[PDB]
Amino acid sequence: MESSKTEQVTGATGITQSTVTAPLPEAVSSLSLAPTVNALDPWVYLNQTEVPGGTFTVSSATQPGSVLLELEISPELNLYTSHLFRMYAGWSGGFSLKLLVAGNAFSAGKLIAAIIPPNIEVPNSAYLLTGFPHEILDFRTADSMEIIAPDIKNIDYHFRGDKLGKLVVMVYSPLRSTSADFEIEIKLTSAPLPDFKFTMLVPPIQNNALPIWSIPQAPPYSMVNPRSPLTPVVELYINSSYATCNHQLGRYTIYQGAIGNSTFNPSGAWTATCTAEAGSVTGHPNWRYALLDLPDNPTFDPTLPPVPRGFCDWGSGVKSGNKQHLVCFTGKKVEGGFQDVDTHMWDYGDNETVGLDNTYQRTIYIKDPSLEKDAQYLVIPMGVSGAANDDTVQVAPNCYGSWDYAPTVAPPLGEQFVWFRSQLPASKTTTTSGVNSVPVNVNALMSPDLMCSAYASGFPLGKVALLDYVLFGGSVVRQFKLYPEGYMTANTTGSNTGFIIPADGYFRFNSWVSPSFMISSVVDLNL
Amino acid sequence: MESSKTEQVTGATGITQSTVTAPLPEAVSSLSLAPTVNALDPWVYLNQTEVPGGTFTVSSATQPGSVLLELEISPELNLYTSHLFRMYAGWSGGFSLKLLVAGNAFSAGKLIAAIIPPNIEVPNSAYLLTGFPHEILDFRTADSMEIIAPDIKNIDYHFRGDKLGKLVVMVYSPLRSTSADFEIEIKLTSAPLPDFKFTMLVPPIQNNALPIWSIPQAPPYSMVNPRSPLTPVVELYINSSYATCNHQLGRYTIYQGAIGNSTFNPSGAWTATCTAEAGSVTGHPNWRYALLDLPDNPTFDPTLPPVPRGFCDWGSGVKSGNKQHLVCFTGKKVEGGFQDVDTHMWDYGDNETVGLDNTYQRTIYIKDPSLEKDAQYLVIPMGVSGAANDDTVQVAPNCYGSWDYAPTVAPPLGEQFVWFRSQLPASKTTTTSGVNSVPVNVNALMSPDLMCSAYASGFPLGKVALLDYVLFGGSVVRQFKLYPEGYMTANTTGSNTGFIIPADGYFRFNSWVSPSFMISSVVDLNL
Amino acid sequence: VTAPLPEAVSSLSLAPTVNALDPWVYLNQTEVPGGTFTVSSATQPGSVLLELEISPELNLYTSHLFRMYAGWSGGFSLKLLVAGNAFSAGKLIAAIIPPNIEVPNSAYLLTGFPHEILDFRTADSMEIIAPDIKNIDYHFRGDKLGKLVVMVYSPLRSTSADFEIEIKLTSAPLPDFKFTMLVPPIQNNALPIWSIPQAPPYSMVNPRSPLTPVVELYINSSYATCNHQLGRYTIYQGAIGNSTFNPSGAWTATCTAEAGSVTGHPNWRYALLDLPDNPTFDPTLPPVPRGFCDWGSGVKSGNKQHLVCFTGKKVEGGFQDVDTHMWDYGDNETVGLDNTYQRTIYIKDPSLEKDAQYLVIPMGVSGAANDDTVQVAPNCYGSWDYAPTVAPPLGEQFVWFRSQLPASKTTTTSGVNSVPVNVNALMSPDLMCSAYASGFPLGKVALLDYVLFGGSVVRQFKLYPEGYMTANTTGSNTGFIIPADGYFRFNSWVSPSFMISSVVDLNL
Amino acid sequence: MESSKTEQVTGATGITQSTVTAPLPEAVSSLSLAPTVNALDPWVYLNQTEVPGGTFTVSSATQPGSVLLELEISPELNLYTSHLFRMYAGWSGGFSLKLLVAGNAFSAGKLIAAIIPPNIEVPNSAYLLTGFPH
Repeated sequence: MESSKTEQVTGATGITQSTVTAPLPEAVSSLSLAPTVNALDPWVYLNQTEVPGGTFTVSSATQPGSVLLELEISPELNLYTSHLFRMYAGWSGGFSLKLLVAGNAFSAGKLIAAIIPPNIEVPNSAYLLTGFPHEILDFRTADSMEIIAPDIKNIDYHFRGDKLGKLVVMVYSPLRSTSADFEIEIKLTSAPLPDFKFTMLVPPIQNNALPIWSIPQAPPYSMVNPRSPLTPVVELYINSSYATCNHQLGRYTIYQGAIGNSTFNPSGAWTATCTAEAGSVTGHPNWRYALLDLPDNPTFDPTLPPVPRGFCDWGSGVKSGNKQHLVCFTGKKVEGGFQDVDTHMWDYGDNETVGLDNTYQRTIYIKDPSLEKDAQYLVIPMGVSGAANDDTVQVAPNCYGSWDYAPTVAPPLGEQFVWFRSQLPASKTTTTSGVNSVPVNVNALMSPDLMCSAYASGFPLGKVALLDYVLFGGSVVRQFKLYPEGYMTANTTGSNTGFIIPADGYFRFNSWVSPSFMISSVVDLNL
Repeated sequence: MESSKTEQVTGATGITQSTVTAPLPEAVSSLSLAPTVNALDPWVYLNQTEVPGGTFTVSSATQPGSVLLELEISPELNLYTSHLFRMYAGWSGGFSLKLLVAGNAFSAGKLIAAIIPPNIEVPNSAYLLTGFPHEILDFRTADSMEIIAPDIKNIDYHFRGDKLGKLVVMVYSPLRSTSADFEIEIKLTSAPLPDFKFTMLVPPIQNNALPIWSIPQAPPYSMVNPRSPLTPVVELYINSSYATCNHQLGRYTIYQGAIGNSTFNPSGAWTATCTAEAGSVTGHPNWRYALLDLPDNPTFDPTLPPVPRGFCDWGSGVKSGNKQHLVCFTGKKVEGGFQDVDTHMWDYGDNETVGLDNTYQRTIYIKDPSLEKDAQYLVIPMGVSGAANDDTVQVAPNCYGSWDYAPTVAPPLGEQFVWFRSQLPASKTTTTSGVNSVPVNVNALMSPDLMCSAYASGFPLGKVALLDYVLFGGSVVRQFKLYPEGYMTANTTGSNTGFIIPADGYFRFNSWVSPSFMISSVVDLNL
Repeated sequence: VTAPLPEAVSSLSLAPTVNALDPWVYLNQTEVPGGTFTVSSATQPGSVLLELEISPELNLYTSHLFRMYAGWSGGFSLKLLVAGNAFSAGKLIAAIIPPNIEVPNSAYLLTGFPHEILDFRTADSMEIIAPDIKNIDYHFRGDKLGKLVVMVYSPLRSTSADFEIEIKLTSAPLPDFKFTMLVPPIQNNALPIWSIPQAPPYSMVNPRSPLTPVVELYINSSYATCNHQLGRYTIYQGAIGNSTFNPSGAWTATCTAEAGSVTGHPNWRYALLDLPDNPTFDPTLPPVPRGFCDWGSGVKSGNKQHLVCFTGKKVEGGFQDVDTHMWDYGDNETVGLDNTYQRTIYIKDPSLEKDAQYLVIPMGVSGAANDDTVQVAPNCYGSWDYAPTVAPPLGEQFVWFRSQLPASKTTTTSGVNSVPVNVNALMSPDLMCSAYASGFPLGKVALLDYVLFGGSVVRQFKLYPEGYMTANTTGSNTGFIIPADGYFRFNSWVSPSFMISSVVDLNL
Repeated sequence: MESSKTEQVTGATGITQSTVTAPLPEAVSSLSLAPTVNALDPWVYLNQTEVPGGTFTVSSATQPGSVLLELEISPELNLYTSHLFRMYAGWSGGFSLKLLVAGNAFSAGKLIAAIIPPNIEVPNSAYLLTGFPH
C-alpha cells in the first residue's frame, strides 16, 4: 500500500514485485513514564535476520485454512534485539517483517498474511482471516513483501510477561503446477523499526531462552543410559513398531526437570531394598512377597510415588508364569552391609490379580524359598531371564493412582522416535546357582547428559530444536527434532524394525522450528 | 593531577580526599580502518560496576612488594561492555577505574598503583614500581581515586587475542594501628571512557567467559561419584591429613575436559575385562596373573594410557601380602555373556617387584585357583577387603611412563580440599563363597555434573569462582573456591579429620576472585 | 546488495614502496579461479557451495602478479553470471565473514553476518563488492583473511522438467588495490594456471602392480570406496600411508623365519618381515616395509585364496634356488592377526629353516581369488599413519589405472598354479609430478580434459588434492573401460561441489 | 558496450537484443609510407556477406572448451574485398563482424567470443579465454 516496485525477470518471461504495506497504523508511545530511554546501535536497524521458526513449504497437498506460521511481535524476532533484551527491563516499538517467496511465472495460487491483536483467538479458515487487517500475494509474481508490524499495547512500555499481537500466514488459494513435485518456499526476516527503544539497564541474568544454543561435542557413547546403567550406549535406534513410550525413568523435561520416577543420577539410585513381608503365591517352586522401602515416602500416601526413586521399569509381560521373569542380586541385610549376595528371580506384584500383575507398587515377587520373615534385603535389578525378548522389556508396566506419573507419548504422524541402545550382558551358571539370564537390549528415550546443557539455555516458548548429527567428519549429516517434552524424532519413509545409526556423535544446533515443521532430510529405513 | 576535592568528615576529626588522575596520556584512535563504528547506549558510560577479582584486604601482616591486584584493560572490566562484546568483532578505547578505600584518620601507611604497558613483566617491589607512571595514596585521608586508564596499542583497533596493558596495586608503606585487628578494604569499579567504541556486529556466539555464571540448583546427592558409582553421594568432607590428591578418575578441567583416566560416564566405563595370561606368584593360596584389555589402545604404546578408560583407582597399599586386597566380581566369558559370576580378590601388578607393585599397567592379580589359560574374564571392582581402611583407599597407585597422566595437586597454604563421600556397602558371606569385604568410604575430588554447567560458561582467564553453599533455607551459608583445575577448597582454622557437611545443596555463584583471594567466611574444624 | 559491508580505503602510508598496477587490469573482468559451481534440485539447503578468501587470488592477473610481491591492500568487485531458465525458481545467500570468525553451520546463522539474498530469476549480472577487513595498514602474506561464503537458501525447484543451473563469477581489482615490496617471483602462491606435460597413462607406472604396463583406465559400479595403502599420493604431503615414489625399487622385500606353524592340509610355516626403517618396531611407525604388497585375499578364507611369491634362501651375496610358494598375511582365525597389514605372515614351505633370511616377491594371487577380492586391502590398526578410506561424492565414480597380471603354471609340483587377475590403482606418481610445482588453490579441485581420438572425443574428470580422480556418470556399471591413448589437459579450477556437464553412460 | 538495442518478440513472450561492442580499441594507421592510397567503392562498406567457414551448430552434446570457430582478420573475410585484393599489393584496416544467433526464450546457455593478437596460441578452455578482450 505504501509503495510498490516491479522488475522484469531475466529473459523477460515474467515479473517480480516488491511491496511495502502497513495494514494497521502504528501508534508511537511518548515514553513519558520511562525513567530512562536507552537507544540502540544504529546498525541494528539495518540488519534483517532470519526469524526463529520462520520457514515452511507449500505443496499441492497443503490446503487453505491450515495455519502455516504464527509468531508474536516481540524482541525475540531479531537475533540482536533478543541478545540485547537480557540487559534491560522493558521495551517498546514495532518491527518490519519481510516475507521472501520463491515463486515462478508458470504456477498458480495465492497467500494471505494478517495481524491478530492481543487476546484474540486465531481462526482456522482463510475466509475469517480476511476480517483482520491483511495482505494477499500471488505466487506468479511475488518476490518480497515487507509488513510494518505495529506494537499493539495499552501501556506506556512493556515488562516481561504481557500478551502480544501475532502475525499469521495461510494459504488463500491452493498451489497448482504442471510438475507434480513443485513447491513454494517461504522465509521471514525481521529488524526493529526506527522507533524501537529499551529502558532500565539491569544485570544480564534473565530466564529468557538464548537465541543460540551451544551444545558440547560429547558423543552419545560418553553418555549414561537411564534405564540400564553400567552398560555404555552403543548406537542410536529407530523402530517402526514402537509407536509410543510409557517409560518412567528416562523422562526429562525442559521446564520441570525430571518427570515421573526419573533421576539425574541413575547409577546412584539403581539400588533399592525390600522388607520380605509374609505371604506367598503358588508355583512349581515357592515364590514370596516383599514390600519395597520408600525412604522418600515414609507414609504410603497416594500423592507421592509408590516406588523408590529411579528404581526400575523393565516390564516383564502381561502374563508370564513360568516363561519370563526379572533377575536381580539379593542378599540379607546384616551389620555393616549384606551377606550371601547372589542372583534371584523376581517380578512386580502378584500374578493372577489385575491391577497388581504389572504395575508400580511396593509388592514384588522373590524367588527365595528361604526368605526370612520381616528382614531387609538388597535388590540390584541386573537383567531378565526366561522367554523375555526386546519387545517385552520395551513395554513398561502401567501406573495408577494420583502420583503425577509420566504420561505416555507418541510421535507426530510421519515421524519416529530415536532411542539409545545398550547391550545387556547375559549371565550364565553351570552349578546350582539358580538362574540363567539371556542377552537383551534396552532403549531409553533420552539421557540426562544431553538435556543438562539445554537447562542452562532454555527453549524459546512454543518452539522445538532442529539438530544436526555429524558422523563421518561432516560428509554424512542427519537431522533430528528435539522436543521440550524430552524425546527426539526423525523423518522416515521406509519400514524397518532394525535401523542402526553409529554413535560417533558431535551433536550440532541448526535452528528453532515449529512443532509441525517437516524435516528436509529423510531417513530411508528400507536400506 | 587533573583535579582534587577535599571534604570534612562528620565531627571534624579528619578529612577525605577524592582525586582524578591521568598518569599516562591517552592517544585517541581515528578508527579510519574500521568498516563500521558502532556506538554504545549512552547510559553505559555513567554506570560504575564492580570489577571481577577486584577486591583485597590489607592487614598489618601484608608486606610491600607483594602484588595485591593485577588486571588487564579490556571490555571484561565492566559488566555491560563484557556482555555487549559478544555481538562484535573488535573494540577500541580506554576505561576509568575507581579505587575505593575504607581508610581512617588514626592509621598509617601508603598505597601505590601503576600502569604496565603490554609485553612488560610485572616487578615484585614497590621500589621498581615507581619507574612506571603511578600514583600514591595515604590511608589516613584516602577515600576514592579515579584513574583514567588508557588503551595502549599500536593498531587501529583490537581483535580478540592481543596483548594488553595492566593495572597493578601494591603496598607502598606497611599498615600500622593501635588495634591489632584493623585492616583496610580495597575495591575497584570501572566504566568505559566516552571514546570507547565497538565495530562489526556478528552473531553472538563466542568463546569468551560469561560475566555471570548460572548454576543449576541440583543438590550434591543428585550427583554421581566418579570413584564409586552405584553409591549416592551422602555428604561433603574436609580432612586435614589429606594435603594432596593423586587420583585419576575424578579429574576434570575447564579447558581440556577430562584429565588422566577420567570419563563423563563413570557408571558406563566401570567395567573391564582381562585375558588371564600364564604365570603365577607365591602365596598361601594360589594367585594368578592377567593382562587387562585395552580396546582404545590396541597396540600397547607408551603414548596412550595403559589401562582401560575410567577403570579403577582404589589403591590397596605400598605392601600388603595377606592384609589388604581388592575384591571384584569375576566370570569366564562365554557366548552371549559370562557364567559363574562371583566375588574374588585381586590387586594391581605383582607384589615383591617395584614399579609393578602399585602402578597402572595391564598386569593384575586374580584370586582364582582354577583360572583357565588365555580366556577372557569380567571384572567389576566392587570394593575392598582385609585390613584396608579409608586412608589406604584415599592414596591411589603411582603412574609412570609418558601417557600424560593427571598431575598431583595440593591446596594453597591455609586451605583444605572439599570431597564427596559415599558409603560403600560391605559384602559378607557365610558359606564357602571365598571373600568378605569390609565397610569403607570413598572420596572424589569433583563430580562431572557440577563441571558440566561450567563448560557452557567458561571461566574468565586467570580467575577462580567463589561459590555460596546454602543449606538451611539461607540461614547457614558456606563459601568455597572452585579452581579451573577442578577442585574445591575452603578456609579453615582448626584441626580435625572428620568434619561433615550436609548435602542439602543449592550451589550459588557469588563472584570471580583471584587465586590468592582469602575467603571471608571461616570454617572452624574444632567444632 | 551491491555492498553488504562498506570498504575502507587505506592510505598505505607505512609501506616502504607503493607499487601500482597496469591501468588496464582494473578495466576488464576475468573469471575467478575456482569461482564456478552448480545448483541442482538434489542440493540440500544450508550446504556451502563456494568459499573464497578475499585475496589477490580472486583474479588471475593479480594472482599471477602476486608471486612477485610481499604485501597487498584493497578489495575486489565481483559480478555474477547465471545460466538460468524460465521454469525454475530458487534463492541463494552470499555473506562476508570477518577474519578470525568461524564460518556458520546453517543458513539461519549466516544471516547474522552482512549478506544479501539472490533470486535465480533476477540474479544474472548482479554485482557484489568484496571488501578486505584489515588489521595493519597492509597485509603480509600468511595473515588471516575474511572470506565470502555462498549457500543455498531456498532449494531449486522447477515447474517443468528440472534443469541444473551453472554459476560463474568474474572479478577485477577495486581502484584502491595496490602491491608492495617487489620480491623474487618464486613465492608460495598457487599459480592460476596449471601446465601438464603430455604423458599417456600407459607411459605411467602402476604403483600397485609394477612390471605390468597400465593397459587402460577403468570405471566400476561396485567399487564404492578405496582403502589401499600403495597408490596414495597427496599434493600437500606427497606419499601417503605406505606409498613410495619408486614402486618397482621397493617391490622386493625379505623376511626371517619364525618358530611355530599352524594347521593346514600341507604345512603352513611362519615368517616375519624385516623393517629396515623401523629397527625397534615401535608402534608409531609402519608395521611393514615401505612399498610392500597390499592385496587382499578373502576376509578369513586362508585356504581358499592364497597370495603367491618367489622365495629363496639367503646366501652370501645373493639368494639360492628361488621358486614359487604360497603365502598370506597373519596367522588366520584372528581379528588383528588375520587379513591385517602387519609384519606377521606365513609361507607354504614344507621345510623352512629357522632364523634364515628369505626373499618375498608378491608376484600374483592364486586359488579361488578374483579381482574383486584383490582390490579389498587388508585392514590397518595401530597408531602409525595409514591412508584414510575415501569415497567419491554422491553421483560420481572413481577412475582407476588398470593393469593385467599374467598367470603362472607348472607341470612339476613347484608349489602353485597362479590365476590371471586384473589390478587397479587409484593414482600414479607420474601424474602428480607436475602438480608439486604449481600448488592447488585452497580447497579447490582441478577439472581435467582427457582427449583421445585427436580431438574427436573428450572426457572430463575431477582430480582431487587428496589424490583420486572421479567422473560423473548417468549409468553405473562394472565393465566400462576408457582407452589409454592419453593426453591429459587442464581445463580450470572448480568448487568440490561442481557437477561435470559431460556425462559418461555406463549401463550402455 | 558502444550501444545496445532491445526489441519485443511477436506475442510478447521474450525479447531480442542487438549490441555493438569494441572490446579492443582500433589504432588507425596514417599510411604515411604508402606510395598511393586506393579507395574502395563506397557500396562495399554497406554489404554484409557470409564469411567462408563461418557456420556451426551447438547441441546439448557440445562441451565448453572446444573451439567452434577460428578466423583471421584479413581481406578474405568479405566476398568483395577478397576479389579486389587480387589487383593490389597491400592493405590496411579492420572489419566489422556480425554474429547471428537463432535463440529462443525457453532455452539456457551462454556463448563467448574473443580476439587473439598475432603470434599467440589459442587456449582450449573458456576459463582462459576470459583473459583476452571478449
